[PDB]
Amino acid sequence: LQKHIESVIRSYLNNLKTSDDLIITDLIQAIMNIDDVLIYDVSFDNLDENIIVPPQGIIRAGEIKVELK
Amino acid sequence: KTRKLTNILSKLIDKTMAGTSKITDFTPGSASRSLLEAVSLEIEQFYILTKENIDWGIQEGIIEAFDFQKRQSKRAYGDVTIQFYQPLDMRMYIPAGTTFTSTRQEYPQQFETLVDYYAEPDSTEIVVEVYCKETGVAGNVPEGTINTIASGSSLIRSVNNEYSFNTGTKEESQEDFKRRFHSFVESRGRATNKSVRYGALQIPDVEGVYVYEETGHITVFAHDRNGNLSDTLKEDIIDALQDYRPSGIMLDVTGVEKEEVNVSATVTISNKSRIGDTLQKHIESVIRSYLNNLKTSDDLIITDLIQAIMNIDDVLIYDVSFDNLDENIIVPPQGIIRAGEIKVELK
Amino acid sequence: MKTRKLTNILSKLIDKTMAGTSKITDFTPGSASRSLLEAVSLEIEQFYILTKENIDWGIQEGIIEAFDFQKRQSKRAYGDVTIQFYQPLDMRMYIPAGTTFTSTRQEYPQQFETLVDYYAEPDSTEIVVEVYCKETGVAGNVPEGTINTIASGSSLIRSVNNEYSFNTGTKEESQEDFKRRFHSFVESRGRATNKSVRYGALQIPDVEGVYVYEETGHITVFAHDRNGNLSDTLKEDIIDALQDYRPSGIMLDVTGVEKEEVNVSATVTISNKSRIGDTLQKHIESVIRSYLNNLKTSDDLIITDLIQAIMNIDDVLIYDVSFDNLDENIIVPPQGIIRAGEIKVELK
Amino acid sequence: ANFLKNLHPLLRRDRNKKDNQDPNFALIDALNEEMNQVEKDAIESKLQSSLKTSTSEYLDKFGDWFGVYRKTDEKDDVYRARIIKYLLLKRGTNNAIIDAIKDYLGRDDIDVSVYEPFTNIFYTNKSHLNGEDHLMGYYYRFAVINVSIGDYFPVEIIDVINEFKPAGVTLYVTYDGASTIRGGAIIKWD
Amino acid sequence: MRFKKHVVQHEETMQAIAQRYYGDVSYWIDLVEHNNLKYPYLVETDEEKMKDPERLASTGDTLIIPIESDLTDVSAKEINSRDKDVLVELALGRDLNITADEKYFNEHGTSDNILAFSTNGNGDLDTVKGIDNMKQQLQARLLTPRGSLMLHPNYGSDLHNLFGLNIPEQATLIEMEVLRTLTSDNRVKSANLIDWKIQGNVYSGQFSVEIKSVEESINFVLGQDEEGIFALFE
Repeated sequence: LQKHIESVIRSYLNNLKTSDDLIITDLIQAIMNIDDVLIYDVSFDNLDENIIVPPQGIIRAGEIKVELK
Repeated sequence: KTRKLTNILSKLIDKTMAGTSKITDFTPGSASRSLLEAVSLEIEQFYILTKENIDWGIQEGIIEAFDFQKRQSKRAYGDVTIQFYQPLDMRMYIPAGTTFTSTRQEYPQQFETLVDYYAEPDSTEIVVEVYCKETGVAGNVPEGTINTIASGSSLIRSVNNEYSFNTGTKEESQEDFKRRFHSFVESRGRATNKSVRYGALQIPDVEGVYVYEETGHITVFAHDRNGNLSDTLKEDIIDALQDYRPSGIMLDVTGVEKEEVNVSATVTISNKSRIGDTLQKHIESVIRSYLNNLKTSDDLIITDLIQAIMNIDDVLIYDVSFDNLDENIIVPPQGIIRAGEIKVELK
Repeated sequence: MKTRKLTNILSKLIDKTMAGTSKITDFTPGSASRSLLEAVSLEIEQFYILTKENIDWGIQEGIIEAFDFQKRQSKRAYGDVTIQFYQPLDMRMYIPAGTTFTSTRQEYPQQFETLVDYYAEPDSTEIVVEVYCKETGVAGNVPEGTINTIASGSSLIRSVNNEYSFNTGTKEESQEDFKRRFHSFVESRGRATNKSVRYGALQIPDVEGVYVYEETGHITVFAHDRNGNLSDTLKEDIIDALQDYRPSGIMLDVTGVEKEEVNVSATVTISNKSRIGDTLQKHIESVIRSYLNNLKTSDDLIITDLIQAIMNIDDVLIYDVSFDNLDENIIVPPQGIIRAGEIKVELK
Repeated sequence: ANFLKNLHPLLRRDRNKKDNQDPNFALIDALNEEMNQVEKDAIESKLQSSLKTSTSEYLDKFGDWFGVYRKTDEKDDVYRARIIKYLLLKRGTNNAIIDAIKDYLGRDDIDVSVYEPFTNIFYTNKSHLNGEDHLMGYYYRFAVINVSIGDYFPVEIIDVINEFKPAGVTLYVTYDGASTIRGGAIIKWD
Repeated sequence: MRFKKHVVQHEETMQAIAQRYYGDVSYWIDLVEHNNLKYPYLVETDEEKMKDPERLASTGDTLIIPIESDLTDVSAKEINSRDKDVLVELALGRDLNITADEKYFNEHGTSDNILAFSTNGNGDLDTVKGIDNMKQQLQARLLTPRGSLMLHPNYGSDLHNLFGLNIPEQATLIEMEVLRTLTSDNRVKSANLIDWKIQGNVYSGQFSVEIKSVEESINFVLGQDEEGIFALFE
């Protein structure tokens, strides 16, 4: 389950194009739509606000980690 | 457990030989052996009859005493009307197996009469009984379905079923029968938290019950669909639970600790032309439905609410935020969450 | 089935045969017609008998099937074993489940194993671990001092010993006990009564007997296993079963019986002194163990009853009996029980 | 009753015209009578395998399985009704105790009620000072009930209540002698 | 798959049926279980069946016997004469009639444009079946020159070139060519000469053709039942 969620997060981050702003709620729904029943709640330990990407910028995945509780 | 044909025949022959030596020919075709074989066959058939009766009794005899009927699979049957252009000039005869059908693709079921019928000369219209050729509910055709006879005389003006067929039934499984009987037996229980909760739940307007137990006292939390507990419903619950509570124990009824959550949301949207009142009210209605759907012990997880709001539309709804909702609102088992004042701002 | 008999059936057949024709009038013994009708009537009689028996059997089967009141099967023996070390431990050694325990006493070659892991703390001198017999049935009811080997091979072990004789092992349930518990079920359909609490406590198969002690606004449920113990797991299981049956709003507590362990040392004299040996001693010890373990709750030990039980083994061979540790009868309260401790016999 | 059908085909099935005393027909009809009677008994035997339709001996088997035993001159219908009722006994409440009292006694019109003294515990606020309430103690206490019976009863009725009352409740019984007075209980002087 | 179906006869019994089909009465309980019958398995009349139509069968009702039946390995003596006729008709095949107007293409046998389709008089295309179909096929093969038919180099005959001298050698050549042509057909079991003569310019002959017997055609069609094609691709 950890590896699957990490793969989903990596795919979502890498699918972002240039001038695509990261929205935390979009990532939340992407994670929760894996299984709305099985997954109960999600919380991020390093992100708190949306990231604005300029026209000449882009976001790519760094180190992805997930903790199961 | 039971004898069989060969054993019965062998024992009959042995007893006959023992009784007298005047008969010694027990070969095939012998009159005595044929008689004994017929008796042995009859006795084996009676043994099978007893086995069938006991097998029925094992699985229906006890429960049948408590007014519980197992639903047997049946062929749909009912009355149909046949009309003649004029009074019959002679005695008409409809043999058994005469087929009746319907001129529709919706109902390809075929019906037939299982007995012979006779229409007197004086008659002008006669009713007969027809049985569906297939067991199950498929034969439960509605009124005005059966309207054709496949072997009828030209004197018939019309055919019609006056009422819808409802006797077709599917077989009730043994486990379901046992489950009904066990449910009844459990319902006979009294003077327990389970039995009190059950008896409270049988009331029509009660949607959820939580029983909290203390030494020498019982308190019952009940709510309706709206999370409220009317005084009339409280009195009904008390009167119903007079029969249920243990002797020498105090029982009390109280309303669930309702918590109305006010949510003010700022929804970012992509299509600025589609901004309008209708979308706002739709989102508000979705939020209200989500909040009101929560049960007694369900905690309001904000991430799931965000998921639902974003799942209203995956591309149109851009982003959401709440000022009132900062952290998940945990509630106890006896505290339900309900929808309060809701506002949505389109951005 | 009206329970006809052979003579009436034969008489009816002969009477109708005579009525139907005046030619047939010879129904003496050895005649063909009498033999044929006798055989037919005998087969009918056997059919009626077997039908009655089958109906009785089917009533029992329908009772079993309707309520799903399955008959209880044979129970595997279980107990506890004491283990001692040379010195207090420093490592917190780990003992996984499946650790086999055996006995060198060839009279009882049954094997035992742990179904749960255990940990021995540092600075600990001994540990008690529960074990279960691999084989089901009575064969696991070994006497005290039987188990004396552990197959784990750990060097820290000094000695192994089971301090009490096992008794939980039993064969398949009897018909009378099954009917008794069905009566208890019927009685306990009313949940909140004393009999219903007793049934709910007895709903667990491992529980042997229960005494419900009642006070004003308080209930005490004294329960014990076949060995007279009440483990914490069994206590929790009893509580969980009693949740459905106990009355609401009344305090309830589950505690073990006041078990009393009796040690018996008997000096017995034998008339035929060639019969002296290990067999007679072991047989008498087995009889004493069986008598002590068969005592129920609230059963008072009487020394004369034990005397006659020992002497009835063989009134001629056994000459006199004397006890080196018992002198007076033991009174057991309602919530107590006696179980065998260390049984020893000296042959003279 | 397929004896004639499965009989040897050459054998006659009908009494011959040439002889009214045909022994063959006599023997065949005798055997056929027994075959039909056994078939009839086997058909009727289904009633004995069901608790609803059982009768004397098999009904006694059923009641012994259920632990209910037939009384003197107790017929099948009332006996099966008693078994069914015994299975379906409510227990652990005032209504069950009242029903047990009125069943054990021979009549139902008697006045019976269960008093719960913990309702009259003196609370500080709500209870009136000189009112009906009493200070809390041993008798005015929860898990206590006093049963009033307006009819003569054996002492074994207490044991009967012990079968129905919930465990952990102290029991008291009150005999109301007013209900059992012959005729009108008001005494006259003038 | 296919199974036998038995109609209940007057005063029949399940034991008699089991003996008749399975060869042993023991299978009557299996027959009961498969058909789901209650104890009075075969009632006297429909009035008794009215009590329980689902679980009871009366005289004239159809029972199912689950024995795997196969139309092949069936004795041809049981087959009705009409059934035999239909079976041989299927075996010899049905084809559109083209050999109508026998006189015209008998006057011009060697030429083309000799035969044509025809109507049956009921508005539909005419058809020839059985012996008529065989006649049509054999006439068409004899009249067709060999190698002239597209997609079939061997179909036809060489009689168009055997208009030679009036001697026994050419008569033997004609006979051999005709026998080859007739043997080319798979249905023709054999052909042989009967009689021939020469009258100067005119040659005359007649032949005997033995088609596959009724037994062989019946076996072939009933074996085709396994596939369900019921068609000829010879």
